[PDB]
Amino acid sequence: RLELPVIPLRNTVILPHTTTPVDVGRAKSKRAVEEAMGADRLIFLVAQRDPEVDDPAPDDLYTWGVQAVVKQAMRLPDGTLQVMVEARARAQVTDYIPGPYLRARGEVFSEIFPIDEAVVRVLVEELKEAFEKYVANHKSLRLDRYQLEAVKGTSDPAMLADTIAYHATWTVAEKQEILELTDLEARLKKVLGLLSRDLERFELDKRVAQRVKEQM
Amino acid sequence: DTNQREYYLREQMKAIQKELGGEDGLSDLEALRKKIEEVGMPEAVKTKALKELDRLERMQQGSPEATVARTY
Amino acid sequence: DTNQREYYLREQMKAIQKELGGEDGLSDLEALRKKIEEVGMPEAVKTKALKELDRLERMQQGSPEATVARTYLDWLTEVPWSKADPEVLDINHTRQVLDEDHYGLKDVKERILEYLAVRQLTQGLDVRNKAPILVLVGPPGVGKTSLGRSIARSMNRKFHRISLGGVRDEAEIRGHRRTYIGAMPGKLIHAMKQVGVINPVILLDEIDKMSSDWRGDPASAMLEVLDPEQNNTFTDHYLDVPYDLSKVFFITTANTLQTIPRPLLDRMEVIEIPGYTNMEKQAIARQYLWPKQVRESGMEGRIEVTDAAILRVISEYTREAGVRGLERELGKIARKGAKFWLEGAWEGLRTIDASDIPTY
Amino acid sequence: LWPKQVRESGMEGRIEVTDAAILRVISEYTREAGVRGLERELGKIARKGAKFWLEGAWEGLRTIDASDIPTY
Amino acid sequence: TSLGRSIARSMNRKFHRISLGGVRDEAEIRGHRRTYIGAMPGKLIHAMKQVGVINPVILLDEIDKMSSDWRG
Amino acid sequence: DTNQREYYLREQMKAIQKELGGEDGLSDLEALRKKIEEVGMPEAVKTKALKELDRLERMQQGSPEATVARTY
Amino acid sequence: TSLGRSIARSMNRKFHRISLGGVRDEAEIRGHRRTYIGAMPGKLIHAMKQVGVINPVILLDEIDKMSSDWRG
Ligand SMILES: Nc1ncnc2c1ncn2[C@@H]1O[C@H](COP(=O)(O)OP(=O)(O)O)[C@@H](O)[C@H]1O
Repeated sequence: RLELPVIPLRNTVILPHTTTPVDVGRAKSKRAVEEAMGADRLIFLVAQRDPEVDDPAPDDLYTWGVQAVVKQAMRLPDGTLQVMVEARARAQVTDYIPGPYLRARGEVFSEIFPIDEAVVRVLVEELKEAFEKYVANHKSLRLDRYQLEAVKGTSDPAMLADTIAYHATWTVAEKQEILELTDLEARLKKVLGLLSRDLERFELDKRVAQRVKEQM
Repeated sequence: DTNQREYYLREQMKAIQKELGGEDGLSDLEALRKKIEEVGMPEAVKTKALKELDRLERMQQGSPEATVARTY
Repeated sequence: DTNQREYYLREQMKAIQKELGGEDGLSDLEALRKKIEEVGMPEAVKTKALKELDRLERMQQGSPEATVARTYLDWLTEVPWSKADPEVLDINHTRQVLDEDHYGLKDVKERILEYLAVRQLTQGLDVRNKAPILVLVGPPGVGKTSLGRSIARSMNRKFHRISLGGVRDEAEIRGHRRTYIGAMPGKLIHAMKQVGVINPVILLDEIDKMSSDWRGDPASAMLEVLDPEQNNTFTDHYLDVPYDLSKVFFITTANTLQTIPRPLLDRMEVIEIPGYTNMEKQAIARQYLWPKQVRESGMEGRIEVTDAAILRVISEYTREAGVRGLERELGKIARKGAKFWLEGAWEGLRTIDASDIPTY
Repeated sequence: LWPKQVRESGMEGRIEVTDAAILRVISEYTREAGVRGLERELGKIARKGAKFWLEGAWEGLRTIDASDIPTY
Repeated sequence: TSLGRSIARSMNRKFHRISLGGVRDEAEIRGHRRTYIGAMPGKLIHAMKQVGVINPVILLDEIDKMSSDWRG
Repeated sequence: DTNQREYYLREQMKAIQKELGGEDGLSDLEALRKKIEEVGMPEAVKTKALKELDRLERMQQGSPEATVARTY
Repeated sequence: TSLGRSIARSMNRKFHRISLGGVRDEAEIRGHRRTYIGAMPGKLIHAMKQVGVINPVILLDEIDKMSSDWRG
């Protein structure tokens, strides 16, 4: 929501509808965690950039803030407050109000359900099959099975799309491009294209590995 | 372990082979062999070309005679 | 998909070649690959660079397949592609340029005026001449190269020079098949790499002072690299996919019309440039030769030479038709003035005159 | 021969040669047994006509009689 | 040469020519046995190479402008 | 079995020829590393020398890489 | 040579001479292709290596006793 505390995300943006733990190590983010504890377990998560600055900055954040309902908040004395957050959907960030701790106001979720939902469900099924093939073949590339088990039995197509997008490994710019796409089918098509690219790379890896063992 | 890794990475480098980029080439002197096959030539030409293709593939580096053979 | 898989191949090789056995290549094949498939040059470069991908990934020391690979890549991606400086197309501009830079015979100017008048009327929905190439015949001293420089300035093009009196085999003007380091593309690709745009004015020096000492007469290669309807789709042995020499200007020079090759005598318009007269040489000295010596040797406001001394030097110290001997005489005058100034100048502006020229 | 010259030198429909001038060129400007000399003379005529037309086009269609040949 | 071009056009095969005049040795027609970099065959092989068809119409230029003193 | 044992033993021979200290297999190798650095060369020369430096870490009876690398 | 040495003294530089009598190969003048051990660089390169200065005075003696032949 608006003027909600902001916790910079660690090393990548946490996509919505995914069961992920988020590390909180810096005290500047700890203060925002404490203030978010006063906002009824609701955090307007705005992520910072690639390799991070030790302190949150009013210019290194992203333009999409995801609103998350915290399942549980467990505390550790090692120095990191690992929070278990299950998000809802993305939302745009108007501007940046400096801190620390940082603040940022947003709006309602940008995920929308357009017309022609038959194509939506067809693309959801196609992407689910493509990701099942992608994960199943990627055992030599170390793709977990709990990630494949966490995408079955979903109601919202956005839930399935974001959950699969998180479980597939690529850079952060493509994740930002996916989160920018508010269309329910554009995100699915982008995930399908990225999975196709990664699967072509996987096929190249298999072919070159076969060549290596043949040479052996 | 260093020697094993070096052999493994040499094998991986040979595997790259360039794939779609390597479709013409195939480790070099292969496209040339196929083009020998592709061009309909007198059988004596075919035999001489195969003989000097066998004379090729002999570490062009440090041997410019392989270069003149490729020119032929 | 092809481009991204080749990008992955680039990433793996640039991660691996750090420990590669051959370091003569410098493991820069991937660093230099930023102009293979991140290229701002046309499809020919892309196709060869795809073929150049095969030539990579080997060792060094004696006839490398990788040093030649990166050398060919650099040659392909450093010769300008589709980049032309904005040329001004005027003949009146040349009318002023051939007056602001030379005393001139006023006879050789008009021949270049004719040729440029042709060059404005480039028709056929393209630019193609099928016409001669400004062969200039005369002594060395006479301002052939300066005429070329003035023409290039008039049309705003980068002038060049590549001697052809030092070529004896069809390999310093041609190439060699790219398979090993130690082979160099011809002098014309050298000149094309020297410039950064696709339309440079190029000069050719002492074509008539070229012979076939070794096996192979460079005349045929000259005719092939120059004929402005077959060279628009031309490469020598070193390069593979054609590079056009149609937009590229070609002015030429020689000393006699007898040893110019007979096949090259096609599309030649002889522009005869004779010597000069003593008054003309005196004006040349007092305008562009003696001032040249003055600010070359460091004589800003130091010494001035009376016209009598200039004409005496011309009539005494040089008889060659060119303005090279007079230039050298005035340069040695500048040297002796540099001394006779370095032991103290009697005034801010010393005076040179015909009385003591043999002293200088 | 002449039409090719004019079509190359960018002067079609903007210069003409009263073929008496062609006779003059043949009888005065070339003594060789072929046409290469004639084609060089007509090339010079084309280029000089282009130059003269480039100092200001005085007409929509030019003409060259036999008299003014030692001016073009 | 223009007659040869007309003949080739009538036969509808790509014309070509090679300035065989000024060739002072047998080596420029037969080449030499390849034993170094820069091993080059004769003029006729060049002509057939740049004409990518096996049935061209080659014009032996200036066939009466040769000399024979050395190298065959 | 014998070849594996021989490779093992020769490799401890390589691993004990490091002059005991293990700073370098040969003194000449570590001398060139600092001599390149201790001389102020342009970015075109120093940067390349830092990459042909990797041809070192070889010894006479092993790879002949250092045989000409040290001379260069 | 003694005038050269005196100029070097006056200029406060390092005199050095490399003889050029009877030289025909670029390998004699400058470096030859990097064939491993053997085929050492040429005369002037060795002269530049001898002096420890980057601005020396080099006396190219009997420079008119050279020769131009094959191999560079
Ligand atoms: N009208 C002119 N005639 C002759 N020389 C001139 C004229 N105007 C200037 N020069 C000078 O004369 C010199 C001729 O030398 P150069 O160009 O080296 O001759 P080349 O290059 O043809 O051997 C030029 O440096 C030029 O500056």
